[PDB]
Amino acid sequence: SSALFFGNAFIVSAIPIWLYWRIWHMDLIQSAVLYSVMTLVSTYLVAFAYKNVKFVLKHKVAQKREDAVSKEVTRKLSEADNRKMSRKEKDERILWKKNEVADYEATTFSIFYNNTLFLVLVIVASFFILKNFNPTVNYILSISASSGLIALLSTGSK
Amino acid sequence: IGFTSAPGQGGILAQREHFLDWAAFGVMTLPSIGVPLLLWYSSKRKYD
Amino acid sequence: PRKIEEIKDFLLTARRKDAKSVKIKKNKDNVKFKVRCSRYLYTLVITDKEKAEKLKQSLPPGKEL
Repeated sequence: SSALFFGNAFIVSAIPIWLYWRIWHMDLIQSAVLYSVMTLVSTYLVAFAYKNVKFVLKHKVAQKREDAVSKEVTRKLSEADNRKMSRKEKDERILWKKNEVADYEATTFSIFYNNTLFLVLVIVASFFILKNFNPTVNYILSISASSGLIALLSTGSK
Repeated sequence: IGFTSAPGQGGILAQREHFLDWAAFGVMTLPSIGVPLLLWYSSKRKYD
Repeated sequence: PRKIEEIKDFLLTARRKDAKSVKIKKNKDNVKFKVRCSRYLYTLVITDKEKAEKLKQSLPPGKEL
């Protein structure tokens, strides 16, 4: 799970580089290091944001899965095995599997929410703020601001 | 000596990774469009 | 109040629907975990710091004094 989270964070932080790869194509032999370092720092910040958001939303997700918990209760109990089962282990196993699926769905939702928020302000920034500043500096600052806001929306400790 | 100088600048982004450029840029991210909807539909079918 | 003697009993208590909060009190000698339930406040006393941290890690998903 840690490895897949690592890879997902890196790929979602690198896909902006994927769309910025051939769109301008300025000195790749020298801009590759800049792209790598920005991707790494964005990956770290977005991973911190993902951890914070999943931790804060797990409280709601606990009761969000209650209907599915009861649905699995129905099947785990509607059997002659449940007539002479442990009568408690069933609850433990269904809680474990529902927690696992809840964590998976919550992480997916958070990752894609941050990804969707990533490509909202960057386009308008590159379209407008280039009037007075260098386009490359504008793209760099837009990416930095997007990463910072993605990190800050997690905790929100204003 | 006559030459008509105009400040006309236009942007054409990468055709492959305006219309084609922006369309390709928008359709680049496939999972973000389907996977959340896939999870929503899975939850709906598990609840409905 | 009620005093719980076992870790498993405390974990069962903390998972009850009526449980509202758990508060951790770091004393010089020991540590106390207190669960606020409907009728009684349940206290578990742990003398081992490592065991205290391990128990703190394994708590239901849903404050320190």
